[PDB]
Amino acid sequence: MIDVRKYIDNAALKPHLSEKEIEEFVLKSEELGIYAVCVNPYHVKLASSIAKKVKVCCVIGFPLGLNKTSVKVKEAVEAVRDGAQELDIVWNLSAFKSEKYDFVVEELKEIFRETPSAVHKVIVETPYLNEEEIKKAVEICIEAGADFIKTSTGFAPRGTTLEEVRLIKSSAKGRIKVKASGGIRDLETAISMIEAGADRIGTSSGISIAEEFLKRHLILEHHHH
Amino acid sequence: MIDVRKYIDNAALKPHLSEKEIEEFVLKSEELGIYAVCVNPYHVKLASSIAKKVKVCCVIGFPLGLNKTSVKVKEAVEAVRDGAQELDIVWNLSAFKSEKYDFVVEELKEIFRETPSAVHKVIVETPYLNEEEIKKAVEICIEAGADFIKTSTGFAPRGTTLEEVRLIKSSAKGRIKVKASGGIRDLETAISMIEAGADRIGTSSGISIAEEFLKRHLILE
Repeated sequence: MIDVRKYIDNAALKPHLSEKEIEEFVLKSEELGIYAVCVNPYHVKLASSIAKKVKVCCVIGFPLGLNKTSVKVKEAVEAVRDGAQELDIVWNLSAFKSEKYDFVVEELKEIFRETPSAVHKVIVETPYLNEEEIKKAVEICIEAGADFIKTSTGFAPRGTTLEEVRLIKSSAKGRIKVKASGGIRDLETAISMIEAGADRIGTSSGISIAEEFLKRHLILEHHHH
Repeated sequence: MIDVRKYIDNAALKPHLSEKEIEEFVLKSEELGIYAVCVNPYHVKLASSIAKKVKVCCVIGFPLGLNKTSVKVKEAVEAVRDGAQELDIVWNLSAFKSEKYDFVVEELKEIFRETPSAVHKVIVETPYLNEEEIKKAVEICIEAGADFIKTSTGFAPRGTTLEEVRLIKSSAKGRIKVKASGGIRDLETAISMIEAGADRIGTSSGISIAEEFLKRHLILE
């Protein structure tokens, strides 16, 4: 009976989307009581102008995370100046893979300190990580002082798994929140991810999921009868 | 075959690639005589530090093109300083779709002017455009003064087709060059794309293609 809407970060990140489409996307989400909307930097100002109660989240160095630190910082800074309340920042996976852990932590710390007012979520790209790397990823995000660790950008051949979220939840030990995203297109999946540890859910199907929840809540029993 | 290596922009853009792999990629491409390597901003310094004859290309605002103009500018400038000789810039498709053509042209013009020493290629993302939008795309790239109009980006449900290349070439009518990319995995395809009008080939399988070219040459003669 989980109110999934409050966990949803509805994403409208497709490049072919018009500004009008972004506007109505933000409106529908607000109407459905969805917690937040995730958009690309170009759409931050627009989203914040339309949004009333819905939080405005902006993707930084998305989706590849291979922009220079200075560029990620500028993008993070400008995102907040355009009205961003939350930042889903893609870390530098190549540096991580090259074992430049300090560089990864410092890039995140620098981006965070230049944007103290926003909630910081670090996308670590779990579909490219094995168990050990995920444990390291968690320690990196915690050392960086992130509020959340986001599993995936969606730009991968595999969606996030329940195993991945369960592991992150266990490794975290309550010192960081978890955002499950990537391949989540329905209510049952969103619910399972939350039950597995997710504190927030990333999806581009937030409207459909929110409606399916509404339908079930209106029709099926579960209250006090 | 008409030496396809001179047309190849070998791309190494997956984020899971370590810096050791990027180095090996650039080295291998160099040994095979590939025209250029295409990398993300972070890898430009590394790529240029090992590249001898291969040209260094950097993707800007890649692959979504929805970054602010200001950041795309900074990214482009930083790329040049790191050693980039060519820049493959993703235009703002949202703005395009919203009919903000002037915005789109102006963003590109601005990026180009801050990096006058680099070859400028505009990725228009053809898999998200119909025939009419492709023709408008061509007129935008020409108006912006780009050297090449690039088809895909690689992150799309479909690659480029011979029909798209033929279309772009005829619409261009010698006013801009064409770089075909997206789904080009082998020599046969690379050759057909060039025959269709491609002046450059964007591919992540450049090593395989160049090797196939050498093998055919050495085995046939």
